[PDB]
Amino acid sequence: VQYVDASRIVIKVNEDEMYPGEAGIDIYNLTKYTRSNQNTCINQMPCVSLGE
Amino acid sequence: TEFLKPRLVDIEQVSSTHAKVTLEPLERGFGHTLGNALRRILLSSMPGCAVTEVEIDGVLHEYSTKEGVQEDILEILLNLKGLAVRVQGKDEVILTLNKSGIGPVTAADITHDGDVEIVKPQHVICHLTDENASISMRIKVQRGRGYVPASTRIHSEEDERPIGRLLVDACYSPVERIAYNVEAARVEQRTDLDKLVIEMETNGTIDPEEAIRRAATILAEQLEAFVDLR
Amino acid sequence: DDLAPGVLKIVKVYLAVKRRIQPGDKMAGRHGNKGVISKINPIED
Repeated sequence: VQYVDASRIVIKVNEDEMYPGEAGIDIYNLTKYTRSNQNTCINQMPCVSLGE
Repeated sequence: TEFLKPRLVDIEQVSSTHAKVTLEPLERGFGHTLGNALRRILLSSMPGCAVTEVEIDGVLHEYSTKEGVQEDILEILLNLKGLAVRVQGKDEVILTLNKSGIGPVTAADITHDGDVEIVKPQHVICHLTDENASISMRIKVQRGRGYVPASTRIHSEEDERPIGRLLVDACYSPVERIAYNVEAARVEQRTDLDKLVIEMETNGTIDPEEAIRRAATILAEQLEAFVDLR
Repeated sequence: DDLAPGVLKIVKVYLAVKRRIQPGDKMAGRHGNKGVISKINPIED
């Protein structure tokens, strides 16, 4: 992990699961405070630290 | 009238927070009366300082997020609501927390003044991950009792404050857990006396003999309405 | 900006109430034990 995370989790990929071209690190979008269909709050919080 | 009077004989500190205290000697039957009365008063009505308004720069509302941190802003407000402060002179102070660099933000990083004492130097607040990230919050610490929440303190506040100051709920009471025991007293000529072993658990900010003295004064000044008038 | 036609002024505002708990809400376990929370006691009692 690179963990910029304020905006997105940035995951460096191990080489065995990583394609030869497209060097590639996976950037996950966290959906912060927003409306659900029943007016509840759907919110995602990172549960992994930096360098883990 | 063959009654006696009790004194605080031995005050042992098991730790900085959890600390017992004896009371000796009590009369027959008085043990559960004083123990339950001091329990109710010591859980309801003690004065302790807590976080009330948090002012972070560049953050409008509490449901946003910030650059370079782990906990979100609601997590920061909860971890600040758990804080344990002990002021001496004033009744309303403003602290400052400024820190940059990768690593967690302890409570020991607040640039203290002279009369404020932060008694938990391992209380975590933030987890700064970017080295180009900074955080500069300005906390406001009042002093009261009971529980006064954000909804009631939404119009109660008279001093017209500016907009941008996040309102944190006020958990003012620094006593969290208290138990009393009525043992058998070791009196060299009396067998019908007992001791009261109050086992407090504080927020670290309150001094137990001072807390017991204040609760006793509260009980005596409440009973003066029975004593004087009828 | 990007949207359809017809409608002119399109302003959506997102409030966020924070509701706590109070005498009258409904709590329940996982077994069918419904309940309307009646008294919010102090810690001492």
